[PDB]
Amino acid sequence: VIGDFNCTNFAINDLNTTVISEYVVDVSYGLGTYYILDRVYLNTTILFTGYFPKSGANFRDLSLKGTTYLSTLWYQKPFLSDFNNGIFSRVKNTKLYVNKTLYSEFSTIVIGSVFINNSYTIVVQPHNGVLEITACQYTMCEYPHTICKSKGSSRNESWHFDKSEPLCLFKKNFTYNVSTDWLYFHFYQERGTFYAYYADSGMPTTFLFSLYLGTLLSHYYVLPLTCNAISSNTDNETLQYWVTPLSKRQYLLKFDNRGVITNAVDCS
Ligand SMILES: *[C@@H]1O[C@H](CO)[C@@H](O[C@@H]2O[C@H](CO)[C@@H](O[C@@H]3O[C@H](CO[C@H]4O[C@H](CO)[C@@H](O)[C@H](O)[C@@H]4O)[C@@H](O)[C@H](O[C@H]4O[C@H](CO)[C@@H](O)[C@H](O)[C@@H]4O)[C@@H]3O)[C@H](O)[C@H]2NC(C)=O)[C@H](O)[C@H]1NC(C)=O
Ligand SMILES: CC(=O)N[C@H]1[C@H]([C@H](O)[C@H](O)COC(C)=O)O[C@@](O[C@H](CO)[C@@H](O)[C@@H]2O[C@@](O)(C(=O)O)C[C@H](O)[C@H]2NC(C)=O)(C(=O)O)C[C@@H]1O
Ligand SMILES: *[C@@H]1O[C@H](CO)[C@@H](O[C@@H]2O[C@H](CO)[C@@H](O)[C@H](O)[C@H]2NC(C)=O)[C@H](O)[C@H]1NC(C)=O
Ligand SMILES: *[C@@H]1O[C@H](CO)[C@@H](O)[C@H](O)[C@H]1NC(C)=O
Ligand SMILES: *[C@@H]1O[C@H](CO)[C@@H](O)[C@H](O)[C@H]1NC(C)=O
Ligand SMILES: *[C@@H]1O[C@H](CO)[C@@H](O)[C@H](O)[C@H]1NC(C)=O
Ligand SMILES: *[C@@H]1O[C@H](CO)[C@@H](O)[C@H](O)[C@H]1NC(C)=O
Ligand SMILES: *[C@@H]1O[C@H](CO)[C@@H](O)[C@H](O)[C@H]1NC(C)=O
Ligand SMILES: *[C@@H]1O[C@H](CO)[C@@H](O)[C@H](O)[C@H]1NC(C)=O
Repeated sequence: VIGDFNCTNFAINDLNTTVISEYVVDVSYGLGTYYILDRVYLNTTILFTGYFPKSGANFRDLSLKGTTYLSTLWYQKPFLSDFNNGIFSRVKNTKLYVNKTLYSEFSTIVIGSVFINNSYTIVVQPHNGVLEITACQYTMCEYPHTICKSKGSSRNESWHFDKSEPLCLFKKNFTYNVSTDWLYFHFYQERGTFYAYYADSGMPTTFLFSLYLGTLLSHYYVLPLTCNAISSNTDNETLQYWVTPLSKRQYLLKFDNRGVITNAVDCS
């Protein structure tokens, strides 16, 4: 389980519906890199040491789409994952339509340790072009999940159950371009401080925020999303949430004559 609060018992079973899909990391076009601090470099190559993917390691697609039932197996290893230094995410923006109006959906991610309400859990969740980010003492459910707020779902939303507002270290919103096909994120920790970088356009990410926690983060998990759409019998749309572990590595980076990172090489 995630957390330990019994939020609901509606439509739960133990069915093995899944295999973790895999894809190979290739940083040759700047995927997995980030812009360095407040610096700018022009028409040049730099050797830089940072939190980067291993080139030629795998991405895992951790996204899960449900309709009514939730499998208990979705809330265990290999999905519940060790955080270590951090993770890089490549996220498909699942652009849906209702009455020819566009809506953006993708999987919420949570990062934490015990997920009990005596500890801080980070949550990153989209709301159709608003990205909501929080770090609070949430009472996480045993079986957390989200919903398609656009197309609807056969079940109500529940990933935490706090009746009063929980204590929070952080709460902010960031906009993202709902028209783009891919969002990239780095999440990592150093000396008890969490760091987040993202991009919605291009591949190299840029700094969103950092947050002192003091405690080591140990686990992350990508929430199942429940929807009456997003399947081969209604629209052939799909969720994807690819992740791969970060580590301290040396990269060659190439910056063009307008300061964009166009290419990179992992030096091992
Ligand atoms: C921070 O997070 C913790 C969990 O990590 C929360 O603690 C849990 O809080 C809930 C809600 O108060 C507790 O659930 C209630 O426990 C009562 C006692 O359980 C014993 O008795 C029942 C029989 O009544 C046995 O089956 C059980 O094995 C235990 O021996 C129950 O009496 C309550 O049941 C009643 O309410 C539910 C509500 O849905 C009804 O469905 C039932 O029919 C019944 O009317 C209820 O189950 C839970 O025990 C707490 N867990 C722990 C480990 O402490 C904190 O509440 C949370 N803090 C904040 C501020 O939110
Ligand atoms: C994580 C995962 O495996 N995700 C897949 C999902 C699950 O395996 C399934 O939910 C598990 O179920 C458990 C745990 O019991 O199956 C999906 O495909 C279904 C068929 O497998 C889909 O076509 C549904 O078929 C129905 O016959 C039915 O009820 O399953 C009628 C329903 O209206 C229709 N859903 C719609 C309209 O989206 C789905 O979506 O749910 C595609 C998802 O990628
Ligand atoms: C951040 O974005 C969220 C999601 O849009 C905002 O939350 C909504 O706020 C309105 C007005 O208070 C409520 O009616 C809704 O119920 C809220 N939830 C949702 C899911 O829409 C939030 O107000 C924004 N700002 C901050 C500081 O969090
Ligand atoms: C969860 O809560 C419901 C309602 O109280 C109860 O029927 C069910 O047996 C509970 N399950 C567990 C594992 O506590
Ligand atoms: C689920 O099915 C996959 C693919 O067949 C298999 O690799 C895996 O061991 C199964 N897991 C469980 C829990 O049965
Ligand atoms: C970029 O660098 C190359 C190699 O030194 C040079 O040939 C080219 O003229 C430079 N262009 C600009 C606009 O700096
Ligand atoms: C969803 O919420 C509504 C309103 O409280 C309730 O009538 C319905 O039974 C709930 N369904 C589930 C599966 O939680
Ligand atoms: C949003 O994304 C689309 C597709 O990449 C792009 O054409 C458009 O110019 C972007 N708009 C803004 C305001 O970023
Ligand atoms: C999904 O794509 C397949 C292959 O083209 C097709 O057979 C199927 O009818 C499509 N379903 C929908 C809802 O478009």
